[PDB]
Amino acid sequence: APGSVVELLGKSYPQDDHSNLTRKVLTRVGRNLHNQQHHPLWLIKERVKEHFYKQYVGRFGTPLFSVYDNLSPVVTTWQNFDSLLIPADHPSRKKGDNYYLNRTHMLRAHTSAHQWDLLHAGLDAFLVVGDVYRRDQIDSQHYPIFHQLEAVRLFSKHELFAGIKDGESLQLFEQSSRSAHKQETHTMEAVKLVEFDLKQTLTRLMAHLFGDELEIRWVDCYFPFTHPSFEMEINFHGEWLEVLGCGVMEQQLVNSAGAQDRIGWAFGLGLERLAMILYDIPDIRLFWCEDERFLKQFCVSNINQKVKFQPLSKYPAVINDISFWLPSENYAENDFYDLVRTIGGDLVEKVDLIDKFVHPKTHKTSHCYRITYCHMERTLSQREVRHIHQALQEAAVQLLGVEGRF
Ligand SMILES: N[C@@H](Cc1ccccc1)C(=O)O
Repeated sequence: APGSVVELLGKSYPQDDHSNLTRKVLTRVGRNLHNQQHHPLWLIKERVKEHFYKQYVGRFGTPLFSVYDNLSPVVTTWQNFDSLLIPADHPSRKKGDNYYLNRTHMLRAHTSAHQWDLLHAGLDAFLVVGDVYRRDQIDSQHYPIFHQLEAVRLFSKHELFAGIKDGESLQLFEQSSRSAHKQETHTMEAVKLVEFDLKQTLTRLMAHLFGDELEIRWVDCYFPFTHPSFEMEINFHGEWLEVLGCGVMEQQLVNSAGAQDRIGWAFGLGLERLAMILYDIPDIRLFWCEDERFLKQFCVSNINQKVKFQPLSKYPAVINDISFWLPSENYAENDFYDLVRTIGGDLVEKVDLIDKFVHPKTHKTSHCYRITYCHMERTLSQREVRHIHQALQEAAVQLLGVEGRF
């Protein structure tokens, strides 16, 4: 029966109460833009690889980062969440925000879903590069599929302290208390040196990519799988924008994988955000077009070329509002955004939820959304926008159970 199973790459996934993949999102699996020669996301991947191969120093010799850029994005919820100490009630698990094949399997929402497995295989240094998947809003800075680069680097005790003359007393581990600055089983000596290595390598990487005009800052933050943790923000177009999260790996995670004689750092870089800043790319949909006007601008002889995408003129937009009554107590905005992606695809530039109200006589909730139809590569005709918008109205009633207003 329709809707009972999803098949992907030869495997079958029975559908249940968690299942929420759209056909549209599934058609993106395997595209692997980060492996497409000359693609801007591939360019960033290659430049990061070169950084660690040529410009990262280790006191015992540079670790050698093995690179995994072709792992299937289908993961278990154990890989994506439990292995990273993400609590069962954590909002990052909500059905509204993740593409679940079912209660047990999902499309990975982050490349951190592979940390535990690669640590458990015994690696001390690795990169993971891949497409990741999240349910989210529609605008020029958000897409249901994007790409991350994960890095993990572990140190042994004498490796971390190798530059210290009287360092035989120094330890990685102790039994004390957790503070804002360190985990309960880490010494402050070890945390300071791991943090220094992590921030130094990331600063050097960004300085190479952007030059020394770059304005960056570190923001103290929280993740369940690192502590202390930071985000790096870059000041771009007058605002501070996060480009990566990182930190000192939680020792329970590292110990659980079998590396109890190691302390580590890890980071996760958003490739599209970096590429949009670095290359003057104004809209995330451009990564997904095959327009030779776009792809030819990144075919460079040296991966370190300072290319500046020259954008096309903006084409005219058609703006249409759409309003409906929500079903009785079963609806997420992201269900509508998924349907917009399904029907309108890359014709849709942005969707804003403008108005919401409750009607007293019926107790129903009305939403009104504003849809900006504007294509990156061509002028949309009024007629074709009308036909797409009509299809959207009809699909919302049929599939989401809404009752149309206008
Ligand atoms: N996985 C985190 C980023 C991260 C990776 C590794 C360590 C810390 C943070 C994210 O997707 O936002």
